[PDB]
Amino acid sequence: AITADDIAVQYPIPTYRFIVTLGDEQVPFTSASGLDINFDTIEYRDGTG
Amino acid sequence: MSTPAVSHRFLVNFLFNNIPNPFDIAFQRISGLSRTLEVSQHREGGENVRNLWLAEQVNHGSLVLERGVMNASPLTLQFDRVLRRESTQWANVVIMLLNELSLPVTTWTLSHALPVRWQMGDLDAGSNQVLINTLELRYQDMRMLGVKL
Repeated sequence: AITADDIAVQYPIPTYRFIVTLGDEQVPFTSASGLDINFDTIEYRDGTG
Repeated sequence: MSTPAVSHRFLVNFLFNNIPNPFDIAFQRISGLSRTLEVSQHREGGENVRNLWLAEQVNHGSLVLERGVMNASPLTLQFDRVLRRESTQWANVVIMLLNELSLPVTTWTLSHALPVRWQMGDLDAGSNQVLINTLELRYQDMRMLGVKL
């Protein structure tokens, strides 16, 4: 007994159903990848540790 | 044989006469202390096969220091006074390496060091780096101590 209104809140989301709005229109695509958020890194060491 | 000394742990102590407390400041990149004796070559008349080196005058190097732009210490406030020509105070500097425990294995002990140059790092829009400023001192004498001479 899980009553699929609970699946819409608790279970994860699959990748195969997606829409891509590109500007003022929707275009049907097959794949979509590369939407990362990547940072650089700054360091500093001194002689005391 | 005992293990040689690595070069990534070091303390620096300063003692000015303006400032009543001796302060200890962490640096990144102490450059290195040289000490040259400045010989001169003489050429004799009948001697063509040997050389003759005559000792003159000991030349000491310079203490170049690097650290990041951090909060105002008693040493960057002191270079600001000397480079604005409000004082000409100089300090006795003690530099020492540390072994695995805490112990000073070598000590360099500079005398009458005078702040002579400030050098700021680059401001660049794509850089990903800490702003490092370069400090430089000219001292009068140098006396190395410690057990690892």
